[PDB]
Amino acid sequence: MTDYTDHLATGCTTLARCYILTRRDGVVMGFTDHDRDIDLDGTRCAAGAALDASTAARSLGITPDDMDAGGALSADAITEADLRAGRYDGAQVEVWEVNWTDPAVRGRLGVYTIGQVERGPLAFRAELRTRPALWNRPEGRIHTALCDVDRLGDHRCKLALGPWQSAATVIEADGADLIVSGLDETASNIFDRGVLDWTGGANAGTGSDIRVARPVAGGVRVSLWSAPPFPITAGDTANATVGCDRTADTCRNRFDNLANFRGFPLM
Amino acid sequence: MTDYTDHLATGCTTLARCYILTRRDGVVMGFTDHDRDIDLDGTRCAAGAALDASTAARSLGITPDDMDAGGALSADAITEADLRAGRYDGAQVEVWEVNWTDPAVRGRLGVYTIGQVERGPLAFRAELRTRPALWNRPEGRIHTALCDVDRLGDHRCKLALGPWQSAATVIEADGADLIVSGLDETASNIFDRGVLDWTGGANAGTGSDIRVARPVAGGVRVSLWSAPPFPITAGDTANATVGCDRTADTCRNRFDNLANFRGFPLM
Amino acid sequence: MQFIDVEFPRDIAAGCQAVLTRRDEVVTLASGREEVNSRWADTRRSWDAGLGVRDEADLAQVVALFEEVRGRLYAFRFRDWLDWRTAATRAPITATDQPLGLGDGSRTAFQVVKVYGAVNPYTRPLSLPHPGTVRVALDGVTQPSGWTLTAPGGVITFDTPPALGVTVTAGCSFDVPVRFSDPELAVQWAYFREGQAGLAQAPSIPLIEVRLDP
Amino acid sequence: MQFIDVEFPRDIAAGCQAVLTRRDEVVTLASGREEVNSRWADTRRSWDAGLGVRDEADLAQVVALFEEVRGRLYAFRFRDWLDWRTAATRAPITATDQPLGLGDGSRTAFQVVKVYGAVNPYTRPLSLPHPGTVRVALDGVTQPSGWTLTAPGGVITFDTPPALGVTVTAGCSFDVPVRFSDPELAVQWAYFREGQAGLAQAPSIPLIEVRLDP
Amino acid sequence: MQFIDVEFPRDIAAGCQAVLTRRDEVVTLASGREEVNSRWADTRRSWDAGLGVRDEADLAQVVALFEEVRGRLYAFRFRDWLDWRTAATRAPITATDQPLGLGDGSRTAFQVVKVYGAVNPYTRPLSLPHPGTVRVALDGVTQPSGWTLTAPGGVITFDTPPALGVTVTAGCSFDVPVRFSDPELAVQWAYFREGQAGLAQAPSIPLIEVRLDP
Amino acid sequence: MQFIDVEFPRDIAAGCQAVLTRRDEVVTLASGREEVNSRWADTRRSWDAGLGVRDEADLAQVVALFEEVRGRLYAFRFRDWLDWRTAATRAPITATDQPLGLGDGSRTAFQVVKVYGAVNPYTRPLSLPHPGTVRVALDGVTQPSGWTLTAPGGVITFDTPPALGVTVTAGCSFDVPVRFSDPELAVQWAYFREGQAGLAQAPSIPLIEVRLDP
Amino acid sequence: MQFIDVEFPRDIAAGCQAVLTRRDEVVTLASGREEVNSRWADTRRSWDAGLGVRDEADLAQVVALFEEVRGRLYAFRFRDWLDWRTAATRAPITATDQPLGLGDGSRTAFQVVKVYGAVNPYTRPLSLPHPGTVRVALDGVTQPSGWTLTAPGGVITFDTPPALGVTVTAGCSFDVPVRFSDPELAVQWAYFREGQAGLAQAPSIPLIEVRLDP
Amino acid sequence: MQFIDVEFPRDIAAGCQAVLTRRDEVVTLASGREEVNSRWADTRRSWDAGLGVRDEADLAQVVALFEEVRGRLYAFRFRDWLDWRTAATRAPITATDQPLGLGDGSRTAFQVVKVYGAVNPYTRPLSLPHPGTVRVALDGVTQPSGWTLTAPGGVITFDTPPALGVTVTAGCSFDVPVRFSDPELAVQWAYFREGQAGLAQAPSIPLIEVRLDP
Repeated sequence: MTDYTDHLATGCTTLARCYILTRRDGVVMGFTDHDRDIDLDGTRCAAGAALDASTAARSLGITPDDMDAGGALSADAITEADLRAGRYDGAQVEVWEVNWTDPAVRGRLGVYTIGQVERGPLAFRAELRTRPALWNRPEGRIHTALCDVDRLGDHRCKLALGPWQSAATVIEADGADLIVSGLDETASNIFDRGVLDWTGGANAGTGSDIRVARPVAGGVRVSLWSAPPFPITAGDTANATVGCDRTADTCRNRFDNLANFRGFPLM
Repeated sequence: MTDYTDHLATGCTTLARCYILTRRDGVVMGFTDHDRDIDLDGTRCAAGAALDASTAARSLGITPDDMDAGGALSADAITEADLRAGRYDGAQVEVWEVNWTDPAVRGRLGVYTIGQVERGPLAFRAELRTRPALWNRPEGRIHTALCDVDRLGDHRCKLALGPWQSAATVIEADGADLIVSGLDETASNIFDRGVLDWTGGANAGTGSDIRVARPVAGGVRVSLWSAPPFPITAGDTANATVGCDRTADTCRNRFDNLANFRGFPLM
Repeated sequence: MQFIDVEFPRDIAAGCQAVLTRRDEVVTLASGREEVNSRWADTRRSWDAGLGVRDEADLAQVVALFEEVRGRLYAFRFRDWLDWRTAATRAPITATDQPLGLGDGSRTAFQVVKVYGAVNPYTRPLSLPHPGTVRVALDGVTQPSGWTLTAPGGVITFDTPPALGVTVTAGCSFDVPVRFSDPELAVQWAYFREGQAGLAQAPSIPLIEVRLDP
Repeated sequence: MQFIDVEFPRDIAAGCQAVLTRRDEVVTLASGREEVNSRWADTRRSWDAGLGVRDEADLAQVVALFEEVRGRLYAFRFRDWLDWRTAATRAPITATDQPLGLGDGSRTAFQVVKVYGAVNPYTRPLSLPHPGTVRVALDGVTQPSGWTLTAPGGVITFDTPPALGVTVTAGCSFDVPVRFSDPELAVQWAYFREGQAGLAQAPSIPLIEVRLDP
Repeated sequence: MQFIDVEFPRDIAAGCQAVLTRRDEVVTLASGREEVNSRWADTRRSWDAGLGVRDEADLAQVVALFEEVRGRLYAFRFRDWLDWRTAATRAPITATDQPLGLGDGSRTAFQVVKVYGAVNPYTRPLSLPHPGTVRVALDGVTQPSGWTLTAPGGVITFDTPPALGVTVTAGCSFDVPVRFSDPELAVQWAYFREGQAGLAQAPSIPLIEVRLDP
Repeated sequence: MQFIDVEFPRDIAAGCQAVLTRRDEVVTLASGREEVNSRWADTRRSWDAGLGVRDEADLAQVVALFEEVRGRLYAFRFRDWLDWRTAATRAPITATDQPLGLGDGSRTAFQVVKVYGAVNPYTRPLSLPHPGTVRVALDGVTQPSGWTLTAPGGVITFDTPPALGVTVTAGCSFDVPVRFSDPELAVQWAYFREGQAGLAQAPSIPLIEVRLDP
Repeated sequence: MQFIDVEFPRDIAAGCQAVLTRRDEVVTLASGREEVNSRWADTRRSWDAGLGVRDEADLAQVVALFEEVRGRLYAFRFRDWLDWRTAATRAPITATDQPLGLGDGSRTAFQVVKVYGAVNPYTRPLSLPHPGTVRVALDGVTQPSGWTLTAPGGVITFDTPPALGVTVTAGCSFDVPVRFSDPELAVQWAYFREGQAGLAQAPSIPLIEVRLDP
Repeated sequence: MQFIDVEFPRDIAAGCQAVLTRRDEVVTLASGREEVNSRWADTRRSWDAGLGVRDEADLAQVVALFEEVRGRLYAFRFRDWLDWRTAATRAPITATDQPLGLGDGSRTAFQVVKVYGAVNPYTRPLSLPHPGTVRVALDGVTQPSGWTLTAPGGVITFDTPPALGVTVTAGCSFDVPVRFSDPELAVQWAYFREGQAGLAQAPSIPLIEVRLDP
């Protein structure tokens, strides 16, 4: 950006800032402000329908900066269904100021993450919150009676996992209560309060929580807490994940990881 | 203003209200609204780019009215350097309504003190807060372990003072750390936490607090807590003031005013 | 709905403005990027009337007519000179001039449709075919009886559906539906009596061709 | 109410201009379906006058009338030539020309109403019927008397109610209540003295025919 | 108050415009609902002056005169041609022309009052009767001495109050009080000297007839 | 994009008005140092058309074209006389007149470009070359064939790339994509029927030459 | 202050128009009682100038004067013909024409003042009295000398103060300080070269007679 | 900076308008209080061009020229008729006409400076002396070789600095730097070809004389 400063000083400057965007899925859109698409470092940035709003919010993070960048929705670059899916949610966009006059000088104006997303019939508004804002969300590190093991296999949990987890294919598409096949009766009720990551389909390992796993005819009907993101077709592969109630007793019955038990029950 | 009310009733009224301003220094500026200069009560108020008053806020002290009488800055009447110095800050301006038709009838519309002051390249903006607002500042009367004697020699303190205090002339201008001469080695470190009122120069007895009073070659280098208001030339007369930490031990060692310590340290 | 059919006098129509109203644009970024929004069912027309009144008595008649609908109740019948001719102002409209469509052996009903443009024509169904200008034609021969024309509908229904391969061609005058844009009407009448005046051009009567939702 | 009865001279009315305002609209979506919502008080006429005041002395007389009203106390009468004749302006106005209605054997009172249009006529009740132009005709014969016109009311009351199936036809000149829109009065007087003048027309004075709200 | 009486030249007044300012409207809901607010004591007259200056020297005189009052100090005396004649521009004003009132045997003082309108007249007291046009009349005979006219007051006081049954009639020219509407004055003079011009009209000198509060 | 190929008639184009808009500016401080910041898409041409439509039947044809575009589906072709000739308007356009560039032995494709200037010509790529006016000349000799013009592309591709140091000179008429600014279309027809006419020029229709975003 | 002494040429001063602005008003309630509140600085004269330049070379001289002032450093002198004569433009200006005041035996200094009015003249002090037109007359006789005029001051100081009851009459031309309202200067120069011109008058230049704050 | 020197044709300049832009006023309170703000280095000149194009081919040339700078890249050379002549439009410019300054024995470089005004002149350094009109003079004799003129600089450097007491006088035509005020250009060209028109003037091409920051 030093040469970019020089370009401004000379006055021979053409703005080609490219708002490269990496979504939660990891797909990348160059989105350059310049009307002629520029490949900077091998990355074409789309001239078409690139959100402008270049100044937006520009503090140094003392104030978390949400760069409001309402942009014309480009179906090709951005999909409404994906926005609804949330693939676009939590998308980190690195705004690099580049010059058409010189591709070599790229200085990142800011690192931003879309935090607030809004939609319109043909256009959309995005608030590009800075990393401090996400960092500033409070976790609280609560310590309490129930196992805080939570998701199994985490570094704190040190869960062996392994054999209990099983993979199944959906036999019937019932939205939240889809019936699946390839799951044993024993497997059911161990996947209760678990997840059903869908290898098959758009989810690609994204799983709605299984509120209830109940054995039925033709495999286990799985009642998810919520309807699956994307319409899940029957026959889509899913990896059922063992669900622990994370009660000290439940943790003990299922795995008995005394060394790693995060449930401090008595007082 | 009884006759002024009569002037309004007749309709034969010309407004000559003069915004007499007394600054912290005590210098007085006429600042009259009337374009023709009026010598009311001897004092001459010239229009002098009088601060403009437009939207009337009048509450009888239930609400202190801080009039934003920001007018074109008059260089002759007011100096920016003095404003930076703060001599103009805390200026008490008594707004006296006068009539050009009759000099004799002068009634003070209100008594005001400039509190919030801002400047422009050729203009100024100032808030003339009423006296209740300053009165309403909360002291709290805190009572605690350290001597609450604070500045020595107050009526409550009943400090003997006297011999320890000394007078010195600056030998080197170092801003906050100016080196001074005429101070004894014993005097150094007794003026630690003291004040260095400058008889010489614009300060005229205004002294920055001495953060450190460490003896050096050619007299004591005085490290003030802050750079002196106004540029202090070398050789300016100064009066060094003894500084008491107010620790019970310090209070005892320096003066031992048990009768008036205002300290409650040992429990 | 059923609507109302109330004729707008042709003489008053003679003094009337014509402006084409079209929608569906809403483009995107001004980087040379264009997106075609689709409002749907557009191509209305805008008109200002009253320039054809001629005299006070006639002016009274239109005013009374506006009062009749009490503010555009339902539909209003407007004679559109431009759409009246399926052919040309100097050329007689014929059944053959406008092509309704082709019967498939099940196509009993054909709405009168005005095709405007060629490669990508927009077709406008006509709510009211002007009576007596409606002629039905078939590829083999001009078609006479057995076609049931719904005058409010604009649909002509063959009792026996035309078989595949016969082109249905119908050309008729267009009595377009209109809804007045503004309730307020300016009156320029010129006081009569001793003055004996009267005015030929009442101003500010605004109407919009309305594609009624059926 | 009784109001204040002050006539507006027709000579002063000469040269004046008017506009017609309707209050019913409130349309719906752009689908092409529009709903008409009416709050009433539609079709009010707004008049701009002050014309034909001749010399300044005549203008002074109108000014005196404005002073008499004192900001339009109550209502002010205005005579409209257009409504004065039930028939066409050249044509004679007759009892036969306007048909009030049909008696049921109990219908003593008939409002004088101007019906505008034919299919759904908007009726203008006449608050003030100009006296002496009132002619009442029973179906059997013209009625010389027994119809009690209430001049403020605009209602004619037959002492003996017309029998069932009896048409009542009444034609009369129209006097309409008008309230001035603006308190200020615009005056063009033309200076007299040596360069003698007197402006024939004063600038438009806004007076609005008002359908009084009960 | 005492005010100031400063004459406005008639020739400058010849150029001056006349408009009528009236208040007391503020009607209620526009559903045809009307409510009469009363501002009280209205009917001021609007004027724009300076168009009668004729030449540079005269223009200077009015400008100096405006400076004399230093912005309309108190009252200013304006000659109004319209109010000057109690009768007509072509007809001489007489004591009988305007009726002051009737003495009750205790009514020593009568303000000159101009009655405008008839059925509900608004009467305007005149602050300054033009001197020498003031004539007092009594029903028995025109009244000469013994009436004390307060020229600033506009009140004529009979030393012996007229007994009941004698009509006091007084007609006089009206020297109306005026206060300039705008402090700003446009000066159009046309350069003289070698050019030797001078200007008949100076624009933008608005004045408002002022009903002085006493 | 392929777009929609609809020609704008030269006759309709006749009589039109145009404007030129540049997007590079963004200057700095008042020190006298100004910085030029360019975002691209500069020098677009804005056209106001509908002129020279003659009789209304011809205007109807243009209206039909507007209907065919249906709110400018894709882009619409427009013929510019100014750019049609590479040379001066009276002067003949030749392959020699516009020099496309120099081949390097691998340069099969040459864009047709209009170079606007000498020191730093702004180049306007021609998206659509009018067919048959295209003349291609190799440095050695005029090329009859082997240059493959992509009509939508505006690129001529030599089957055998021109050798290093070989000048390519090509001159052709310019057809430029235009997208209409406003969905509504203004219509001037002047009426026909008894008062036969057909307004010679319809009111300005905003159509903008748009450099399409890639 | 001393200011900058730059004379506005009388020839450039030829043709300008002026407006007079008074700052005293601030009226009260609508009761008819109005209070005049004066903040002073009333009756300033605003001038639109640049008239009578004749040619671009002459205009250049005025432009040079504008450049000399450099955004009106201090104040700029303007010559007003209207005030130049104490009496009338045709009439001779004499010491007798303007009476400065009466000496008390100690009144050495007399300000040159223009008294605008008779009853309450608004006095305009003359900051700059044009030299050589100054004539001073003591009550006994015209004074050849001993009156010390301060040209910047506008004050004439008698070395020996005039005795009690002695009238001092002084008449002189009036030079008035003016500060330009707008920094930008509009230029009408009329191109010369082949089409030789030179505009007769430059566009109005806003310059305001300013009563400087003391 | 280095900038760009691109000539603006004189014929187009003949059509171009002239206005004077001056800053540094921002005065204090309007109580008659005045403070002179100093913007610094002002006196730019405003112009509107394109009116001298005469014909379509020339219009194309300026348009291409505007495209060459792609929106006022750096500086643009503008011929100013007013500044071209140090002396007069009818009088030849000479080295003696404009005084550069006096050599002190160390003063090798003198910028061409235009002194405008006399008592407090503002001097404008000229960025580009028009070539061939640059003549150097010394008090003893007109100076020939040994003066190094930096055409972009506007500075003339004597190899041997002139000793004290010799006046350097240089008068040259002024090729002033210009930056266009607005990127948008209005094209008035008048269709040629069958129409065979072309336009003398193109409106809306504003330019501002730019004092380039070095």
